Amino acid sequence: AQVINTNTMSLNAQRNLSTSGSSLATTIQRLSSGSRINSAKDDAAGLA
Amino acid sequence: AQVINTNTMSLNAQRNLSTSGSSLATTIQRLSSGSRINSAKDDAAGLA
Amino acid sequence: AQVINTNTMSLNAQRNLSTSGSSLATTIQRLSSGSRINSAKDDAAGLA
Amino acid sequence: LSASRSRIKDTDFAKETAELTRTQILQQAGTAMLAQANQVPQGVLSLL
Amino acid sequence: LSASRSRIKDTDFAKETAELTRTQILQQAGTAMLAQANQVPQGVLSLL
Amino acid sequence: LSASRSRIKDTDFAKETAELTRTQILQQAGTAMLAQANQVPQGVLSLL
Repeated sequence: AQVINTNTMSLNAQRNLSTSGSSLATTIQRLSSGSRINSAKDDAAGLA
Repeated sequence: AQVINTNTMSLNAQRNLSTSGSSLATTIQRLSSGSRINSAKDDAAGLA
Repeated sequence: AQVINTNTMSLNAQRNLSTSGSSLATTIQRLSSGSRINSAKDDAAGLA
Repeated sequence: LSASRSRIKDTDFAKETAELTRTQILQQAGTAMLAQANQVPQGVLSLL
Repeated sequence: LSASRSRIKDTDFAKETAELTRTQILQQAGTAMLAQANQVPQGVLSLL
Repeated sequence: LSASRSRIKDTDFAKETAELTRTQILQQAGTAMLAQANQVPQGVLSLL
C-alpha cells in the first residue's frame, strides 16, 4: 500500500539521527575542558 | 473473453508491488541505525 | 541475458575485498606491538 | 569480550547496499507494469 | 594524595578521540539515509 | 643467549611497511570496483 499523509520511514530516521548526535556535545565538551567530571550529572561521588 | 467488472491482471500486479516494497523499510532502518538487531522481531537469542 | 534478482559480479567483488582486507589487521598489530609473535596462531615452537 | 560481541550485532555495510539497489529497481518495474495493466482493458470500447 | 586524586577526574586522550570519529561518521550516514527516505514517496505520482 | 633469542621473535621494520602500502592500495581498488559493479545493472530500465 502506498500513502502520502504519513511517512513512517521518514519519521523513524529522524529519531535515529537525534539519538546518534546526542553524545557528540558531551564528548567535545569533556575533550576541550581537559577533565572528565564537569557537573554532578556525570558522577555522584567523584566530585565529593 | 473480455470482462470489465474484474481485471485479474490488475489485481495481481498490486500484490507483487506490495511484496517487493515490504523489505525496503527494514533495510533502510538497519542501514541508518548502524545495527542489525533493532527489535525482537529479528532475533530471539542474539539480543539476549 | 539481463536479470535483476541476482548480481554475480557484485557477489564476487565482496569476497575479494574481504580477502584483501584480512591481512591488514595482522600487519598493523605486529607493527604496533614491536614483536612478530603475539599468540600461538603465528607459530607453535617459537613461543616455547 | 567487546570484540566478540560485535560479530552478531553490527551491520555489514558492503552487503546492505546491493539489496537497496535491487529493491529500488524492482519497485520501478512493478509500478510501470501496474500502469500498463490498468491501461490494458481499454480496447473493448472500440467494438461498441 | 595529589597523584591519587588524578585517577578519577582527568580525561584519557587516547581513548576519547575514537568516539569523536565514530559519531562523526554515524551522523553523515544518518543524514544521507534521511534524504533518501524523504525522497522515496515520489514514485506514486506516475500512477496518476 | 640474549642475542640468539632476538632472531626469531623481533619484527623487521623494513619489510612490514611495504606490505602495509600494498594492502592499502588494494582496499581502494576493491572499493571502487565494487561500487561500479553495484551501479552496472541499471541499464535494463531503458528497455521497459
